[PDB]
Amino acid sequence: ILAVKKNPQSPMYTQLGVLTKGTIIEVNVSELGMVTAGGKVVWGKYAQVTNEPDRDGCVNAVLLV
Amino acid sequence: STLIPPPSKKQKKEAQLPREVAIIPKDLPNVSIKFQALDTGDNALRVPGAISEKQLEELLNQLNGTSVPYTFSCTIKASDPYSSLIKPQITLLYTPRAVFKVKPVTRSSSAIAGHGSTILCSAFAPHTSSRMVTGAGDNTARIWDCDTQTPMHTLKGHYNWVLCVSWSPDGEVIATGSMDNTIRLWDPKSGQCLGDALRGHSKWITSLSWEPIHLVKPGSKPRLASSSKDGTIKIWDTVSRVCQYTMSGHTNSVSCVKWGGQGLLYSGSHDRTVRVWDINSQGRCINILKSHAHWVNHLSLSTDYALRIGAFDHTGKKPSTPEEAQKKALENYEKICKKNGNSEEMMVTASDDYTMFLWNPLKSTKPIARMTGHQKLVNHVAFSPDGRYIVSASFDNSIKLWDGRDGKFISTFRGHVASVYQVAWSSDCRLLVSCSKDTTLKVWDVRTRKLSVDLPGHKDEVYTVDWSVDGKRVCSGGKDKMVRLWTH
Amino acid sequence: AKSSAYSSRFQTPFRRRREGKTDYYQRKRLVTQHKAKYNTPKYRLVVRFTNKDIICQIISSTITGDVVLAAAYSHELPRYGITHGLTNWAAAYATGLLIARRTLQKLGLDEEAVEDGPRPFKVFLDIGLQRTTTGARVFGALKGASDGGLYVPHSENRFPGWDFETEEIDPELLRSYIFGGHVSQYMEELADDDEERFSELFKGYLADDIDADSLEDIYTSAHEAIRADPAFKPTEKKFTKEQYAAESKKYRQTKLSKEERAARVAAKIAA
Amino acid sequence: QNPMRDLKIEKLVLNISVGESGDRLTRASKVLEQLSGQTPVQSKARYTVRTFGIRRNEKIAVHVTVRGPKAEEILERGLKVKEYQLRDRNFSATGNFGFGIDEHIDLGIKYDPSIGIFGMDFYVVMNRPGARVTRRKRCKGTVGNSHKTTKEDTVSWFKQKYDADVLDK
Amino acid sequence: NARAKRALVKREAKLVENVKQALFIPGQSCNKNLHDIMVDLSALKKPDMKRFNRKNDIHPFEDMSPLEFFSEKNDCSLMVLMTSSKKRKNNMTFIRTFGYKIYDMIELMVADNFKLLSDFKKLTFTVGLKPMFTFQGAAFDTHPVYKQIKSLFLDFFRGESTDLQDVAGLQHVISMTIQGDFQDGEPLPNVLFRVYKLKSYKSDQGGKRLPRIELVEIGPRLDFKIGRIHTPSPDMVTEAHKKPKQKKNVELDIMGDKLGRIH
Amino acid sequence: LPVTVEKPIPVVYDLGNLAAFDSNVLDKNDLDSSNARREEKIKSLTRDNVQLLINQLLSLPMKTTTESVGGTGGQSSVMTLLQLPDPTTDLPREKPLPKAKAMTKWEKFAAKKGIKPKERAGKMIYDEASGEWVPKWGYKGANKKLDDQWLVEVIDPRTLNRAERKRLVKKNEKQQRRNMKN
RNA sequence: GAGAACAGAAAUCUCCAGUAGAACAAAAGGGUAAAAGCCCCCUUGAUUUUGAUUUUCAGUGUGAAUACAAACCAUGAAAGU
RNA sequence: GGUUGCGGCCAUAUCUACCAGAAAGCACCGUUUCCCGUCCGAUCAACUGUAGUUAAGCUGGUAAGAGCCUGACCGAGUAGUGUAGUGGGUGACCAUACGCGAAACUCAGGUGCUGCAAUCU
Repeated sequence: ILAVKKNPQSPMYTQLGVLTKGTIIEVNVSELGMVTAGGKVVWGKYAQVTNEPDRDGCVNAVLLV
Repeated sequence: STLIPPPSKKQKKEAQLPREVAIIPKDLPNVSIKFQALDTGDNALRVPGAISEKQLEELLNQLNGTSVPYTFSCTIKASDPYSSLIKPQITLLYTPRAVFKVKPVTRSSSAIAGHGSTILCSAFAPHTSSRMVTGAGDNTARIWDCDTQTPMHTLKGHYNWVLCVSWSPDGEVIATGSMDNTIRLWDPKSGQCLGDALRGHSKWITSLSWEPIHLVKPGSKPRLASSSKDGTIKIWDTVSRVCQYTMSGHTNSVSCVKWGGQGLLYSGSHDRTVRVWDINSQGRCINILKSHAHWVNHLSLSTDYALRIGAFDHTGKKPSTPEEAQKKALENYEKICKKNGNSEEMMVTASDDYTMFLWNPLKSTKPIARMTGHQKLVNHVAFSPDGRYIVSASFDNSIKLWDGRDGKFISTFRGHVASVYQVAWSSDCRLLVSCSKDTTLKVWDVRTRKLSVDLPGHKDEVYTVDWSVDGKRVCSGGKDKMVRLWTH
Repeated sequence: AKSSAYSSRFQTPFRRRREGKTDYYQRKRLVTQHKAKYNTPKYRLVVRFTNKDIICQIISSTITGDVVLAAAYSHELPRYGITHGLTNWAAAYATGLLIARRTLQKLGLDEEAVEDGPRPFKVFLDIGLQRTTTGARVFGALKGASDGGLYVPHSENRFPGWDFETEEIDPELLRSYIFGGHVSQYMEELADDDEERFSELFKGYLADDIDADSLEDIYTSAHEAIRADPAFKPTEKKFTKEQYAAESKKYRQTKLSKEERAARVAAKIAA
Repeated sequence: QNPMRDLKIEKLVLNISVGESGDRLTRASKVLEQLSGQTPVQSKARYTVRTFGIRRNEKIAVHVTVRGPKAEEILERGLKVKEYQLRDRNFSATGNFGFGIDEHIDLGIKYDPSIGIFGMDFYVVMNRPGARVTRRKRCKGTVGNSHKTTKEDTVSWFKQKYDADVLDK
Repeated sequence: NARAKRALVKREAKLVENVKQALFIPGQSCNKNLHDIMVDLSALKKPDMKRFNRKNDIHPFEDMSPLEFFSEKNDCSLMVLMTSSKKRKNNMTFIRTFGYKIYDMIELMVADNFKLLSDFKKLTFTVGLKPMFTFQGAAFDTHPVYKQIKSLFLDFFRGESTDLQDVAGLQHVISMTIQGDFQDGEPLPNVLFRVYKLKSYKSDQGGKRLPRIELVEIGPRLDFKIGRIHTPSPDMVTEAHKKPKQKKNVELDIMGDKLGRIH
Repeated sequence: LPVTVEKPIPVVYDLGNLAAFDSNVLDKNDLDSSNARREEKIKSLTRDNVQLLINQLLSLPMKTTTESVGGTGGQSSVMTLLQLPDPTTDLPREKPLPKAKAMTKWEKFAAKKGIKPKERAGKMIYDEASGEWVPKWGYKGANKKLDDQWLVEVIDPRTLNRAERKRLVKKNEKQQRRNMKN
């Protein structure tokens, strides 16, 4: 992970860095080898967390494309 | 985007002083140099100083008695061509240049529309860069006039995908190995079904190969050689359309078929074993080589570039009769191959155990060297047109450059971010293009082991790449159903 | 008539604005283009259409006013084998290809040199006052100059066959405009339902019996001859310039003197 | 002399004025639709009065322009109603001439009860060939003086075709 | 709405500045010889120039209010005014303004031997390239008016600023030399003005890197004598040389890497 | 033929402007307005300077790239560019430096206490019945909704609401003008 | 100006004459006419990522505002804006 | 010397009225099947160079036709504005100085030059 871009239900929790369900986070995607038009190399994108990671350990997220 | 760190304050205050203009002072305190070739020649005691690096060339021309070009180098320590004293008796090594310059391929011509499925295979005509063939994920192949960037002569006649296309080494017919286990031949200028679909295999066709022109009977035409997923290797004569005689040695699927300079077919298969067939012995394997641990993909010969054109040199001319044609073809093969006077064609193997092997199947049945260092399977390997450089691509995003005579390690070409599917050499053996699972194509300058240009423009993966013979165009295509030509 | 004070007041436009040939708003955007990053020269390919002529010129501006590098005119197409239709799509294509191949040769590419590299030649399209329509024959010259091996940024929205609601090109309809295919469809379509307007139109065709096939067959050989010889051999130019000078000093009118107007006034006052 | 400087016609213009936007305007457009084979346009106002019972931008008038053969076709067909009667005026200083009539049904057209009785206008503008010198985009110019069209040229061109009268000076 | 806010905000004081625009003003006493040089001086300043057509009666060394008004109107920092008379024939006035107020003014006077591209052997040069510079003679480093002439011609004939520069643009050099040396007290010697165009050949004494260059004279060719001046006040000098303002033991390494020393 | 030439006092360079400064010795009796050999001296005393200057310019660091045509920025792979240093001569500006620091009494009130600025995230709000995202101001803003409500439930109240909004708008503009006059 | 059925002082239609006496985010000595005027086509924008100014009590790697820069974004055949 | 394409200066290049134009080119001019646009193939697009035309377009000349500009010792280094010695002032502040420093009438003259490329009885 690289940042917590936006957490619903408050901006204070976005500041504190909380990872509840629905949070939007920024992940490093150099392992997927994405190239943009003009030939640059993406290494950071947005994903949404899709579980309550207080009822397990994993944080599960879906990329935003 | 991510930025290079800006220069400091003291660095800005440094960059304003006067700075370091060289002068070439006098400069002939003469050093005795040793003119010695690569193969065997050491030709003989001359003591010049700081003279023109293009006058060393003329020295060698007048000495070896030809007035040709020569490239130079020294002290094979960092092995670099007054420039021998600015950084620091001293020797001199040279190689022949065969000057025919190929400008890089930078721009992008029009993205030609075409088939309705992905594009699987592509090939360039050996006689002119004006025509070019592509077999695609539909049941057809297509011919493209690269002169005007336009289509032509779509060749319907299969009913499953076309997995390999080949243009005969005389520029007379084109062959399309397909998924339905048929094999069809077509006329360039007409587009008519030249007979019916040859067949005899139980599963799909993997690779094709042709008879090299310098061995074909003048007054006749070359023959075929076909691999198939079933395991058979079949021969074909393109006048009677009859299966001459098959070969059934391997046990798993067979990947690739070759054809040497003395009439020795080589074949690597998914059975982890490379077999050396024969044509003067009616097709009984005479050598089996088992060195790999996993299965083998894309074997490659030392002269598979000269054996691909067959008397159509880089100047686009044509032959009128098999008499002159055979002499031109023999001259080509000898120019490419004769670096000691014998038939010293080597072979390189690429297998799924991350390692390549350097065979000389004629002289022995042992590998000369084991080339290693990759970290995932090696999908493709290739020899330089002059035969003294091996390039290898792999699914670990890298490309590696080896010394093609004994099998040392030279360099790595980083820059792709996904798997490298295949590579290709230019005519003068100085550039190298490569395609990858991500969009971009990359052009590398071998003379310095760096990246020359990086060209995007596709939208999905790219499966084929083919540089022309005179270096005028580069063709590519893949998952986005468009053909693409790149020029200088 | 006109008010003398108004005529003393009003100001005149530029000469070439008066003779309405030049577009001085486009010219600023096309000459003072960037122009704050570096100091790199900027050539420009111009293409012009009169009646019975296709003109192409690689123009480079300057302080003194302009310079021309390489030019091409459609009226040379017989030298390579095209006699009919010297103003159509195929003629525009051939002229573009010819100018591109000629300048490519003259620059010394095939058959301050520090930091060595060929550095392909970049030029731009000076459309002048031509209207931009999908299919116009000012983009055919562009296509030809590009396929000759020159580099001219462009797009496809103005090539024949671009479909609007589905933004993609069509290859075959484009290929059938490089070889006069439209004119040949016209010929084969009109050769039946009319013969009056097949002997009136295409009247020059019959005096050599060029049919509905050899168009595509001669255009290719024209391209081959062009790529073989762009060297631009001039005209022999009979009647060395002095002859024309003495000839057209005859029909040339002439002014008068001051002692001529000086006597006519007294002649009037006497009359 | 007249090598090619004849006095051919250019175009006919029709017109109907209705200070409203209603079924009157719709059928006034319809008659032009069915007559000229082309489609007619509407034209708005430019500023209000409030005395003539109108507003601004009310799409007042309908009209069509017709060139070629269908210009002279109506130019002739609409003459029998005026019965060849054209005065000195209804011409112009530039020779442009026209008139205006009533009772549409006097030429071909039937009644179609739900149209009404619609009166119309006419017009014709003349030129010697070479009308591009002003309408072209490049090197746009203005015609000379020997080539201008005054009243005499046009009135003789009229006392050439259909040989109508002078009708009061 | 914003098409006028744009033309308004273009004329705000910026941390990094844009090219200084030049204004060409023919006074009341203008002649044809004097006016066939304004065009040749605005050629080498194209495109950042603007010329007024008719004559404007402004005497600069008495009342400069029309000059400052023209500055504030035309949004041009430079001013070249053309005048002629018996006491001063072929007089040109060079003004540069600061904050729509006068900074310094200087008169120059032309001789009779000027030259034009209608006189010379014509050569080529693209419209908009940045010229080179040469200032010969040592008086430009020490003497006041000779410092002023250099600091004026640089400000006038340099155009854009750039960090990267292509080499196909280096195509002409401007040069200024004092006519001979002098001891203090003597009149201020004449300053010349020359414009050339380069050409380079293979050398063989310096490899393919350094060539042997050659010059050709294109035009113009002017001489200049000093007239009246108006020098900058100390406050304005200290207010016109200001850097816009945009760490011990702390360094930035390559790769980023803010680092610190501990000693 | 020589690409070099010597001069006693070293030329000073300004590569940030492509400028040379020579300070050697001239000869008063060579450049006089009538000397025949005048141009053949000017054009050479300047040619040696240009030679030194090209020598200095052709030895700077070069900046290559790997891009290709279409690149939105500038140069491509087939252009080497010289990295010019910065100029040194103090040439004067044309306008003073920009500085305007007024606190407008809101930056004073908000700073005496701890009112921090807002995050400036987005412009949309969520309408509840209906179910859209309805810009707070920017298209049919939630303000201009009591205007077209189909009944208000208490003179027309909607027009009074419009007037009450306009009063605050005009007060804000007046406050701004007062602050700018301070 | 001169003309076209109802048509007039002010309704619509057509030809020869504003160097601008109209309309211009707008006020000018001077500008805007193949537009900065009037029509038609395509479209977001309070985008995202670190150096200068200040301030956070979870002193808090950007956490946010703020100034500037770059990658993008829109349009165009393009030059470019 | 004409004509065409692209240009610098931007009325010595314009507004007005007649006259001449051989060859080459420019134009008017011939047509609507295809790409493309309009109420209308008029302008914009497409094709042949085909049936005609030198009438306008275009260039040039002429005119005590209107506009425009050039130069001169035309004014004159003067009027105008600034200091000065003691050049004077009950109060009113007033004459010829060195350095800045103008226009209208006067006189004479003109009514397009120039860069690159191709070509033309």
